[PDB]
Amino acid sequence: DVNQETSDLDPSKSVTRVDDGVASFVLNLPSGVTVLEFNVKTDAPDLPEENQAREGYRAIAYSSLSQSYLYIDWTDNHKALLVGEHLNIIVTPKSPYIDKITHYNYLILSKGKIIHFGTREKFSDASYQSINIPVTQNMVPSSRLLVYYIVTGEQTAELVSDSVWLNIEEKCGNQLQVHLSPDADAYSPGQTVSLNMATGMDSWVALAAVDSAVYGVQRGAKKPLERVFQFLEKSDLGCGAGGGLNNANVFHLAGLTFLTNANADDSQENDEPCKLQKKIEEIAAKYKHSVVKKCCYDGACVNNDETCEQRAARISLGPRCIKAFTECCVVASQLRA
Amino acid sequence: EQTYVISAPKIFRVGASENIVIQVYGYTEAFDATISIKSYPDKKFSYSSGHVHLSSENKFQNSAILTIQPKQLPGGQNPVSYVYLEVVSKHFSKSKRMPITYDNGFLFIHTDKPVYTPDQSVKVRVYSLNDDLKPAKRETVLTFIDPEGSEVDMVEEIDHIGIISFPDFKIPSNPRYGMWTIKAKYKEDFSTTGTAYFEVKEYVLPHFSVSIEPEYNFIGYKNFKNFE
Repeated sequence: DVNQETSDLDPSKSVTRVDDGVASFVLNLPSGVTVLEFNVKTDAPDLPEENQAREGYRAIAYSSLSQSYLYIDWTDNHKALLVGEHLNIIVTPKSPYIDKITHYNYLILSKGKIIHFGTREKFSDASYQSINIPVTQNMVPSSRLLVYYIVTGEQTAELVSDSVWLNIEEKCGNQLQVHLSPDADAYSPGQTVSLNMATGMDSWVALAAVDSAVYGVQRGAKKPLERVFQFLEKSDLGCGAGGGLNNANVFHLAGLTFLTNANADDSQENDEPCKLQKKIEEIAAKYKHSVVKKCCYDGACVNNDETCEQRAARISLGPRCIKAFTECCVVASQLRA
Repeated sequence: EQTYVISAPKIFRVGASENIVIQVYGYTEAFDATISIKSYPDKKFSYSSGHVHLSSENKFQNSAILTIQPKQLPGGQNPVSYVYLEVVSKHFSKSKRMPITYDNGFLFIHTDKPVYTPDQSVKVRVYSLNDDLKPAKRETVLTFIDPEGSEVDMVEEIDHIGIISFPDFKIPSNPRYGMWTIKAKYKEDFSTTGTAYFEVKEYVLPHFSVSIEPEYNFIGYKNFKNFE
């Protein structure tokens, strides 16, 4: 609580779907909820309670002076986001007490720059309101959406904002493709093969012929092909799944800074990252001298054709390795009888 | 009660084309707004500006793309940490201090194979991009560094396309084996840093080849007692 009162919610149980791989949950919290901690674990039938997987998490409440909050969600299941389609986004602005609003304002960003902006009109009657958003090619890698409205208080104007992260299909500009005219899996040595390259537009291509065994182990074989997506996604300035502590914090998690009257952002303090032989081992391991331990190793190597000291005469490293070498040769000669 | 909203990225990239959005609410008829960028201590140097005219036709929303030209920066090699963003109109004015960075594009170093043997040749090319993930043709300098850490050979190449094919690297007859490092940077004003590694080992003829196959690649609670 804000009164520092803890209440246990009635535990909820669901199952991850077949298509999405996501178990869906919804918690109706008391109006005065501040921080919500929740533990999620697996109940799977054949796993003992030890071997079940579990992860805890914490959630904080959006802070607003005007009691005005906003929640936006894109309605789907088995989320795809095909390019060129329509994204129907449900906006639930409601729990302001001061709410009768003129308009909603939308901003759309991808790859670390602002690709879209606009405004829609608010119906003063119904609460939740839908927006039809075209998904364009500027959004290809991934994109983040920010929605905000303004409320006039008797004290000051106020901004109310929420953000949503959107993972979209990976679709190139040229969508270049390579094929072999003998598309069968088998091949013979010296077999002539026709190579086919097809792009949707004039483009420069560079190939690689790399033996699959060059990667060695199959598990975790990484190329520039594998690292290019994730190492490229750093162009996005923002981090997290969306949301924020306050309006300015929502904007910063979106990777933005603003200049207005109502709400002063704090970007000044923001620079941040975000997500037998034992006798030998006696002297050998006991001397612990990096130069000496080798002298003990090759001291104990078998030599039939010359004595221990005859081999010791060829040591140029000094007596420090002589005392160890000679001893390690004697032990080797003794223990092999 | 009427208000204005200026939307800009958190940090500025030099030489990047950055989009600034101006959205104004509670205003009648129309007016013009000017959005520019200046130096932090004093506003004398102006690296770019833009003019946007907002009306009921435009729904009182406009966009302007500012750009920081890299050659207008101080010729001294000490960087400029902060930059001012200024919005001036008829009805109001506002200013903001925001940091910048010299990281702009992306340098990806493509090698044909991760491992090499003595007297081989390293076929290497580099892909360089700008903030817009577009070719961004710029002369790139890359250097080689040995497993002992000394800079061995340095080469530079101009960019016709954005696929930059650098000279092959000859491996010595008797080299120093280990993990080798290749660094890539733009020649003059860009701090964009690409990096990649490749390993080199001495070849030996095996008397026979030995393979080791486990039951799984992970050990779960099931096979904790026995692993084939």
